[PDB]
Amino acid sequence: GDQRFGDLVFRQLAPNVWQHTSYLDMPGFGAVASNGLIVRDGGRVLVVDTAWTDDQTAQILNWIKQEINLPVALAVVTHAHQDKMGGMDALHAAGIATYANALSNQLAPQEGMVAAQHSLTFAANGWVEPATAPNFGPLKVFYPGPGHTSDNITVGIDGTDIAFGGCLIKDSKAKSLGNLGDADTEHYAASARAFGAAFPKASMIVMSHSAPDSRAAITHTARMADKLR
Ligand SMILES: Cn1c(=O)cc(CP(=O)(O)O)c2ccc(C3CC3)cc21
Ligand SMILES: Cn1c(=O)cc(CP(=O)(O)O)c2ccc(C3CC3)cc21
Ligand SMILES: [Zn+2]
Ligand SMILES: [Zn+2]
Repeated sequence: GDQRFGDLVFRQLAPNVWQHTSYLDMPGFGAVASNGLIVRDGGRVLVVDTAWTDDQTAQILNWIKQEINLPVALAVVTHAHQDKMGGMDALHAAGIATYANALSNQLAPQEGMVAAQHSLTFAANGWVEPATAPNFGPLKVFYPGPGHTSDNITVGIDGTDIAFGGCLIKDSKAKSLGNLGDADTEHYAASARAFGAAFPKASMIVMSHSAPDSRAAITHTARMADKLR
């Protein structure tokens, strides 16, 4: 069920997992949805991605207060664009520890974003260096290589069938790869397939801008990227 809470929408995906959705008008595009995640890990909550704005991100924290009423231990942001990083100051005002790809933090200022407090680094095969992601509990963080951006990262939730490609993965009906502006058309297809191979148990693929999809979103994305090589 899609729970309306001020101008945002919350949908439960699993017993301990919810999707947050926020909207931003843009001319030529309409009121664009952006999704992130909320995970309960025992007596704390973990957030993946801000909303577009501080006010929206403050409303996510208000929804967590009312519907979960446990402290938010940390948030991880999946790339340095407004839809996933626009509410960083709201997280910092709430005393929430914040994490992003080192490259996301490096890009933040030129992208008009506020950097996270902590930088994630990755091994050669894409898995997060554990020292950089302390206390992440069931959040598994994977850098698939460059795609929608150079810095895009992905998350799976241990003990669920859920993984989140952020803006790397398009829905199975999408007509294009969308934002080519900061994209890596050469490496995109390999990056999409690497996400799939990182999270083989994830039957539910949470989309950046639409409803959850099947792993057909991953194949469709890879095939669309194969055309741009
Ligand atoms: C026009 N437009 C932007 O300038 C920025 C975004 C956010 P991202 O680049 O992270 O997808 C964005 C996201 C989705 C859409 C959809 C209506 C096509 C447009 C968007
Ligand atoms: C046409 N179009 C889409 O269908 C989907 C998106 C969002 P994403 O890059 O995450 O797929 C999208 C994002 C940005 C743009 C921007 C150039 C303004 C177009 C887009
Ligand atoms: Zn983006
Ligand atoms: Zn996007």
